[PDB]
Order: sequence, then structure tokens, then C-alpha cells
Amino acid sequence: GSELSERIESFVETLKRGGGPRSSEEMARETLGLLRQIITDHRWSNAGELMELIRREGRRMTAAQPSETTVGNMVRRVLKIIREEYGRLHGHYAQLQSNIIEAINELLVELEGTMENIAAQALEHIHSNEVIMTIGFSRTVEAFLKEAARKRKFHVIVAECAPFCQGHEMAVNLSKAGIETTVMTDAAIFAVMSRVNKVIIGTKTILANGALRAVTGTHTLALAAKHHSTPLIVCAPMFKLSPQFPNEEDSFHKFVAPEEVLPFTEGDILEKVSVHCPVFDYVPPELITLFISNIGGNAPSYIYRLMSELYHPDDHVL
Amino acid sequence: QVPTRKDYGSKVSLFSHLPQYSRQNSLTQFMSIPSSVIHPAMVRLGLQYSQGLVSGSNARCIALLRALQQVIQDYTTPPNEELSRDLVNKLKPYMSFLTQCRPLSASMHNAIKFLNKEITSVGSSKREEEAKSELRAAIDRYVQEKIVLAAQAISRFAYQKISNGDVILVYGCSSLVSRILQEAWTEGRRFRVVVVDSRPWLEGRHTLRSLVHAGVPASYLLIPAASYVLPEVSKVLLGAHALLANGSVMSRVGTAQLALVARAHNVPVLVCCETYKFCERVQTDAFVSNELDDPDDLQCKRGEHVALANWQNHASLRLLNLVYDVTPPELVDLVITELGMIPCSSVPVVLRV
Amino acid sequence: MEFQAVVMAVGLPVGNKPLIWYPLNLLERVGFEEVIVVTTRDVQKALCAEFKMKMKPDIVCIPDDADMGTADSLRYIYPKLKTDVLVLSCDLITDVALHEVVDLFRAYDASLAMLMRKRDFIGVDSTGKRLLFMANEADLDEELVIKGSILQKHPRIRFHTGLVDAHLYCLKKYIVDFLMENGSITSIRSELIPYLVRKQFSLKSLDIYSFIKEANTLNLAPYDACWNACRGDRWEDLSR
Amino acid sequence: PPLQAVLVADSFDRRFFPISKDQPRVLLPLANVALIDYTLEFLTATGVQETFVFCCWKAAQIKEHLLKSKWCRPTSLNVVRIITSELYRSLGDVLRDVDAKALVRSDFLLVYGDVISNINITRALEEHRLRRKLEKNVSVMTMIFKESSPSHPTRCHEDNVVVAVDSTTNRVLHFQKTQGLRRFAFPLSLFQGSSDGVEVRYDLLDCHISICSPQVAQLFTDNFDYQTRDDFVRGLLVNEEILGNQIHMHVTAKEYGARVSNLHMYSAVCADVIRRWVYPLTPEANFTDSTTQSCTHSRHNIYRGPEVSLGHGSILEENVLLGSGTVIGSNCFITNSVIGPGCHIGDNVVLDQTYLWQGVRVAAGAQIHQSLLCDNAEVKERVTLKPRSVLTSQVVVGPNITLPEGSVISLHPPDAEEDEDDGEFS
Repeated sequence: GSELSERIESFVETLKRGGGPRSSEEMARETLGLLRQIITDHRWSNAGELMELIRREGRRMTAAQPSETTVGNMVRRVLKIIREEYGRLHGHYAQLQSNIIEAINELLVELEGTMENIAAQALEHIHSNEVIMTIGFSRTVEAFLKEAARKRKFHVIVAECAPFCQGHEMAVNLSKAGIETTVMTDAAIFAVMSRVNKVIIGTKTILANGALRAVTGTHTLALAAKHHSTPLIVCAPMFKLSPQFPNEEDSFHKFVAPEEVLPFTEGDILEKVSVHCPVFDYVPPELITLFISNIGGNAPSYIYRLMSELYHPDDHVL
Repeated sequence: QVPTRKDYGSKVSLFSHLPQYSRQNSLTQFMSIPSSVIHPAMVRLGLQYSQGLVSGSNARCIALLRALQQVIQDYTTPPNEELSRDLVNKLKPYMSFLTQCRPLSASMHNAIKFLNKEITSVGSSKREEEAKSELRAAIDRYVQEKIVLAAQAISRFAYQKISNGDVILVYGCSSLVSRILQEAWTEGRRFRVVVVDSRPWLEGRHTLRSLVHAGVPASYLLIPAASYVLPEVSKVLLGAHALLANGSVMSRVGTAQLALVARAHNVPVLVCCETYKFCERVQTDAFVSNELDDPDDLQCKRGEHVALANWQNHASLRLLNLVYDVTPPELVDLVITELGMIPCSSVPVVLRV
Repeated sequence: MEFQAVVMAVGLPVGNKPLIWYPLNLLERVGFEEVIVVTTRDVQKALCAEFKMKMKPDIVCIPDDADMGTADSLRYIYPKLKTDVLVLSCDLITDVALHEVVDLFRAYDASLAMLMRKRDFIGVDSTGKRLLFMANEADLDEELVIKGSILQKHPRIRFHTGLVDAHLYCLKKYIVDFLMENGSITSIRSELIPYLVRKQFSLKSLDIYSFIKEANTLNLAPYDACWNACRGDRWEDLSR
Repeated sequence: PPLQAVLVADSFDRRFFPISKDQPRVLLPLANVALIDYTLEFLTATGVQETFVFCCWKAAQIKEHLLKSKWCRPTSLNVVRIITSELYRSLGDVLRDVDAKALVRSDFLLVYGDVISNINITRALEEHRLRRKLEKNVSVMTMIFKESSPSHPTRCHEDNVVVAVDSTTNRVLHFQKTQGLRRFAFPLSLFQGSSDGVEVRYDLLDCHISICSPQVAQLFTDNFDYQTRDDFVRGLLVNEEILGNQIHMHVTAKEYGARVSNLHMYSAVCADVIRRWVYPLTPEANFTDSTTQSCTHSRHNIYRGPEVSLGHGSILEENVLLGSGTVIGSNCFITNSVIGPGCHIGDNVVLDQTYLWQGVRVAAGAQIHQSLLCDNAEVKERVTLKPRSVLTSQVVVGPNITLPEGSVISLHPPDAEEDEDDGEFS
């Protein structure tokens, strides 16, 4: 009712203004909790009416932050849950609602153990005295490496991101586990790529090509790893998989204020200059070797299948 | 005599042969205030090298040659001894001190080679002040012809390359590319320049001012954003610090990165290097010969937390900020020298003879 | 030779050792094989013989006149100095490593480089090394005025009030040339400081630099600072 | 405590004339969005639970504009209180009205209605609450400034301020403007009263985000000649042995903040908004969720709305904004410009650093540089406007008529430099 409305707009203004909550799995949990609160606090007789309700609120929720696609594809998976259960109950008022709620709770209990399942398969991709390269900061790759470091000894070249150096966080989080990590700038990637054995990165959104948007500077990292033919590991969960094609819509990169690149104390050259700060970058699927998700390892020639196993083609435009 | 500068931090296991110093401490803390072993111009130059006040490769070579002029003007001849051996033997510890302050760019090595060859070719029948003036004139001719006149020649050879309406990408700060762009804007070409900069030097801001004060439309961004702008770039100009024997291009660390991303976008690369920066040294990767700057320079203040403030307390943490890297010559299309526009793979053939 | 140290005496060897010996000891510690020392004649014009009784390696002690200033003291030895001048004073015992100030003279190629240790208001740039302004109300009628060009070129200027001059200078050749060509300056602490600070607000210009130490403090001509020299020398002279 | 804010939606300066004689300056659009929406977005993004809008001139229009906005919806987190009176005529009158009405509770935000900002003040508000708990209600006002070089086109010559602050406790000791003064005079009792360090600051751009206290309203009702903010801080800093009440300061170096006062600030702040210096407040984010303002962000900061219909040969190079429903002819050249919604542009026109509001109509062959075209205005063919040319509220210039550099023309005779007609003269 009114509480639900104020919860929806507090979430939508939180995504419009800044990063709330901090990491992406928390936001997926908030989106699933908000959607279960939506389907428990409304009235419907047909499933398509609830479909259009979820579509009408999710359109505003994706219009808040179009770079944050976790809310959008999480809403889209809830829509596919609605469509699957309506199809399995059509071939239906309270049993259908409680089945949707328990399937969403199933989705939460599979979604909560995502990083630990990715960490459990980390040991089959890391051998001892190996040089790993990481861009940015990500909790998935951090759990991956600090799980593989319980039995292996290797090296990690974590590279900072030039707009705001978030990978320094990962360095001080890795050196607490004893990884022998190495911090450098992203101007040295191709300078060091001749000795990096494997590149293990995270991402922000997996697209339907197998392509991915990620923190800026990772398309350069993918090009340098394609030049040196080193494999790429994308430690990504299965809620960063979105059906949005790369060149379809605009607003792909998230541009932020140019303060982080060029400060305001520069002078009157700010009025005659064009400063851009794209915090995201697009990596085509041909520069990617392997995806590591909670269900295992997959090729970039397989993501479309995960799309058809997780989304419906009528909900792509949402 | 002259001690060794102390190694700072935990060195990289791959870079164990290369020295890694710090800008916090100086070598001149334990040296005499009246400069007696090293000439005072040499200790002034080494201090302003170690602190980073002169960072350009041509500015470092110029300050080296000017300090050598101050040494040669303030030189005296010992009894029954020749200039052509003692002056070399006195300038060699000077270059050792300059190496211990900061490793020399290949411009400085070739300048030392030219000065050593010139001071060997001083006649024995010539007097003191006549040979001193001859050496001063030779050093003056060297700087004038090698950099100033080669720069004008490179500017003329690059003006017939820059067209109207195109976009040009530059990286870092180098007086040669900035002079090329300025004299192309003044001579009539109307273009816009993007500028890629990188941490922690952020020296591209310098060339940004140089293009805004010259009236050039400019765009400023960092290295990771280069993949975003190379779709707009039609030409990438680069400033080389050394050209190697195999045709590789030694420059700042983002040079090879930018060349790879530019080739991925089908963007022709153009290096501009003067022929005195030609090295007989040859290398195939960015690992066997490079300079390591301060690892405590990589830290920055993003809010109220500096992640790398106490980075030395973490024993398993290593910090490295390379200054130079090399590009393979199959990434570079032009090499614009004062001898002309040559390809990259033909550079040691024409440079040698 | 890079430097020629000059110690001024314009109107005292009261302590555990000679008061001229501490500046000379500092000089003879780090280089300075030849030292130019000025003897006193304001109190008594017989001090040149008391200056030639020390045990330094080599001193050139000269007599001076009674009615004289620091600018006339440096202008008196102008045809006998050939390189940069490093000026000191008698009541100035400093445990600070001196090579910092010459580094500020060498690294930036300064025109004047000076050292202070905590009346006279000074304004120094946010870097902490290059000074920009200095004045006291002994010669200021109005409260305080700042040129606009130095605020456009230096937007934040940290001011200090309790800082006192340690009288350890590092002058170049052309500054002392201007001092000998301009005999209107009498106190170099108030003439060469303020006139060069005004002339530094000019591109091609001169550089003025300062080092603020925090280990000890200098003395005064009066008996206000005559009590701390022995207290400094009882705990600082064991290493010396 | 809930965070309150007092918004003065009527700048009592005579600056936007005759721009302001039709709509008040708070309804003036930067890029299709009025300034009151920017200010309310800043207040709602900082976390203000209740504001007090104080509108004096053309206040019914502000009431009809602001009631249909996002901040008067019952679903809005930031409740507004539109308070209008035809009696008060200055900012001191607003705050003495605040003290008479007893609106605020604890540490409100005094701000004007035409400030563009994205400053998160909760750290500065934490600092202010710490100082109020330490000094026992001695610190009164916390002025928010932004680090900026004096060469920036944002800070102009009429509003450049120089401050003198004790940098260890971050309190303001002296405050004065630089209007018509090449030299700056600082008193000397500042150094003798506090010998723990002192610093002068010329790098401070005034954001006018002064965090205040109920003691501010007490001081405004206690002294009648305090007309505005600078009068308050100048009377508080010269009087220390009576009414001690020291003023503190906060400086932001990572967030944007500036207010408009004349055309110069308007142009600089609009160029900063178009160049995304005030992210998240960007014209594609649609912080005021109006369906007639949504845009698409292309390369080179080109913002395009829906149903724009660019002509063939029209070149938009950088920092262009087009509202919803504008149409642009062929072989055009538009840069550094803001075009309102529903305009009509002719053929072979050059629009550089211009600001076209809603409903304009540009004929073919026109050259407009650094101008301001207000609502429903139009230019005929063969016209070229010089830089800093303002025409307002359904003006029309004659064809083959070039205006001078200093050119403000409107329908009002005595407030503008000319009068609007079909021809350029009479």
C-alpha cells in the first residue's frame, strides 16, 4: 500500500542518486525482497495482470539506473518465474501465489550461496606459482583467489582503475591473506602481460552475446590478453546475465562527473576542454575464454542458452 | 667516494636486476656542502633529477649538456697531463653520480657518448682555453642541431601528415609532439586533440595546458578510457624516449598499450623521435631493462582512506610503477625523424648509416 | 668552491665554549675549508685578536667599524668573495642539519634561501617552502596588504606570526651585487628580505625559499635569548 | 533530529532585468529545468526532511510551478512548505520571519533558491554538530565553500570572495569581497588573538550553502540592519568582545556547488551542467521526472530528447542539448548550446554557446553566438547576434539586422536597451 510505495521510491531514489547498497549481490537480494513484498501486497486474479504490474514498476526501476542491470534482470527472472508457474498451473489463486513465493525463496537460497560455489570450483583453475592479473575490485574474484590460496601459492597483479583507484582496496584485502600480490597502474597492463599466466576479472553485466560491460580499462586488458593468448576467467554470478544486446540501446557506459579525472582546481582550461570519465567498458565475447558461474564453467558460445534458461524473449524490452 | 642510493620497499621478484629508489630520501644528505668530489653543477643537476623537477627527456638532456658546459668552463689542467684522458676520467664519476640519482634516459647516454667522442678528438697541440671553447661550441652545435633543428624538421615532416578535420591522440608530455601540434595549428590546420594521461605522474595535464593556451580544441581523459575514444581518433601521435636496435619504441608505460588499442581500432600510429635517441641496446619485452620509480608514489587520496598509505607493513604486498616500456615495431607505422618519414622496421637500417 | 661562509658581527662569547665557535664548528663540520669571520668593534674594537685565538682549521677574521650594519658588513667584503655567499651570525647555535637549506638553494635554484625557527608576520605557500610575504608592524602603518597577483598565482597562503629569523642566509652573487650597488640597505634581515620579497612578485624571475625547523631556536642580540644557549649546549654538545 | 532547510526562492538582487520581469529567476531554466528544481533536488539528495520555501515576487507563479513538481507530491520524502508574503523584501526579513514563526528546530540549511549543487553535506553537518557539542552553542554558522582557482569562469568579478581562516580549527576570521579592489586589507588583531596558525584563502568559490542554527534567527531578529548574509558575517566577525559567536567553515574539493547571480554565472553553471560536472544531476537522469524532459546521452555530451528530427547535414559537435519536440533544419552547426523543447531551427544556422528556451523559432542563415533566447522568441533570416545578446519573451528581430555586442532587447521599454518589433529600429 503506502508503505510499499515509499519502499519502492526509497529504492528507486537510492539507485538514482548513488550506490545503495554497496555490492551487487546485496542489491539483487533487495530486489528480490522488494518483488516478494510486491507480490504479497497486491491483488490479482490473472497472471498477466501481475505481469504488467511487475513490468510497470520495473520500468521505473530500470529507468533509475540503466547501468545497474541487476535490478532489471532480477525483475525479469521473477517474470519468468511467474510465466513458468502460470504455464505449469494452466495446463489458481492462493496455491499459485505461495508457489511463486517458495520459488522466489528457492531463488534466494540458490542466490545466497553463489560466491561460495564459485569459490569451491576455484581450485580447478589455479596452480602453484602462477601469475594472475586482476582489474578493479570485486568480491567474487576476491573470494575466488582467497579460496584458491588456502592450498596454492601464486601471484596476483591487481591493477588499479584510473578514475578512482578501487583496486587498491583489493590489494589491501588480498595481502591480508598472503597472496604475494602486486599493485600497479593500468598503464602497465601490456607492459606486464608478457608474464601474466592467467587473467581473472569480474564484471558488472554479462550481455547476451557473451560480451560484458565492466570497469573501465578491462577492454584494454582483454586486448592485451588476446595479444598474448592468455585465457580470461570471468568470475561472474548468474544474476549479472542480462538479455540486453550491446549496440541496441544507448546509455551503455556510465559517465560520471569529470572531477575524478581532472579536478576543479585546474583553471580556465576547464572551459575549453572536454573531459570524459566512462566508468564502464565493453568487452566483446571473442576476447573472453571462460565464464565461471555458480553452475560451473561455460564458454562464451553458451550464454544465449543460459538466456533461454533464465529469461523469456517477450520480457527483453521489459 | 660516492655511496649507493638505498633501495626502497620490497622489490619485484621479476625486476630483481633493476634498482628501485625513492624520491623521499636524497643521496646528497651525506655529501659536502662545498662540492669538491663532484662538480657543483653536477650535484645541483643530480638533486633536481632525483626530486623530479626536470622530467622531459629533452629537458634532462639539455640540463645534462648545460651542466657539462659549466664543468668544462670551470675545468683546469693538471701538470704534465693531457685533457683527452683526464677530462674523461673526471666526467665518468659525474655520470656515475647522475646514475645513482636517477637512471639516465637514452638521450643522456647518447649525449655522454658524443661528449666522450668529442673530448677524445681534442688535439694535443691545442692550448687550454682554445680547446675549452671548441668543446663548448661542439656542445652548443650538438644541442642546436640535434634537438632544435631536428624538432623543426620533424614539425615540417608532420605538417604534411596532419590533415584538416581529423582527431589526434597524444599521450604524456613531450615537447616534440606539443611543438608539432602547435606549429600545425599555427600553420593552418584545424583539428582537435585528445589527451590520454596516466597515474601517478599525470603529466598529460601539462600538454593539455599547452594545447588550450595555443587555441587547440582539446579533450582530456585517462588511459583506461582510451578504448572509448579511439573510435573517434583518426591518428595517434606518440613521443618516444628511445628507439632500439630491433625497431622497438621505448616510451612511457602507456605507449604500447595505446598502440595495441589503436591497432585494435584500425588507427594508424605515428611515433616522433629524434635520431640522437637511437639506442644500440635492443630488447624484446618490457622486463629486462626498465626504471622503477617510487612505490610509495602510487598511493592516492580517494576520500578519507589511502589504501596504500601503510603498504610496507603488509609483507606480501609489492608496489611497482614502471616508467618506460617498449612497443613491438609491428604496432608503430610512422617514425618521423629529422631524416624523414621512415617505417618502424626500417629504423635501424637508416639510423646506422 | 661552491660556497663562501660569512658570519656577521654587528652590535658576547659567554658560555661553556666560545660563542663564535659554535657557528664555526658547524661550518668546519660539513666542508667550508676557508671561513670568513667578522670581528666586533661596536662593544670593543679589540675583538679581532680574540677571534684569532680559536682552534678552527682556517679563519680570515676582519675588523669592522662601530656604526655599521649587516648590508655594509657584506658590502665591505665584496671584492674578496667570488662565489655564492652563505651568511651566519654569532648568537646562532643550530643543531639542524644545514644541508636542507642548501638543497632548497640547489634543487630550485633559488635566489635567496633562509631558515627560521619559532611579531614578524610571514606568508609561505601551501608547499611550505617558498615564502611570499613578510612584514612587521615596526615598519607597517596600515594593518596588512597583499598584492593581487600573488593571490592569483598562489591561492592559499599560510601565515605565521611567531616565527623568528635564525640569520642563516644563502645569497647568490647578483643579490650581493645589487646590495653593493645599493647602499641604502642597512639591515639585510629587513632590507634584502623585504625588497627581494617585493621583487619576487614579478616568467623569468627570482626564487625565495624558506625552511621551518622544529628542533631548537636561535638567539638575540639582547640577554633575552642568552639563557638558552647553555641549556642547548648542555644536551646538544655531547654529540658535537 | 530532522534536518530542516530554509530556501529563499526570491533573490532580492536587481540582476535579471528585464529577464526577471516575466518569470522570477528561480523559474529560469538551465537546461530545460528551472533552478528551483535543481535546488530542491540538492536538498532532497542531501537528506533534508522539511524545507521552507520563502517566495516574495511573482510568488503565485512559483506556487503553481512548484505544486505540480516532484517535491509537492505526497510520495515525496522531502516535504515543502510554500510560505509567501508581500511584506518581506530581503534575506534578513526572511530569517526574522523565521524567528517570529519559530519554524526550525535544530541546525537548518539556509540556502537561496537558485543554487546548483550536488554536495553531500552530512560530513559537514557532522562537523557542525560536533562543534556545537564542544563549544556549548558558540559556533553559529558553517559556511560551505568549494575549492576553485580564481581563473575559473564560474567565479566572476562581482562575487569573488577572500576569506581568512584558522586552518587548524577551520573557523572564519575575516571575510570580504573583491569588487573593485586590487589590494586586500586584513586586520592585525586576528594574529594577536589567535597565535595557533592562520591561513588566507582566495581559492574559495561561494556555494551559499550556509548551515545555520536557531541562534542565526536569534541574531537576525536581534539586529535590524542585517539585510543579507554578508551583512551578518561582516557584523559578526568585527564584533567579538560583544556577541562572540564565532563562524566556522567547510571546504569541499570533490563536489560541485555554485549559485547563479547574473548572466555570467548562468552561462558558466549551465556549461558545467551540460558537461556533467554535477553528476548525478545530469539532464538524462531526469531528477524532476517530467515526461517532456527525458534525454538520450550520446558521445561528446550530446543530449537528445524524443522526436527531435535532425535535418540532413546538421552537425552537433559537443555539449549540445535538445529538448523534446524541437526540430532542426539542414546543414546546421550547433555547439556548446542548449535548445529548449518545441523549437524550429532553419537552414544553415550556427548556434554557438547559445541558450534557447522553449518555443523559439530560428530562420535560415542566422548566426547566434553566446546569446540568450527566451520563451517563444524568434529571429528572421539574415540575422547575426553578437556575443552576450539577450532577447526575452516573444521578441522578433528584423531580417538583415545585426545587433551589437551589448544587446538586451525585450518588450519593456525602460528595463531593456531597446524594444521588440518586426524591424530592428522602432
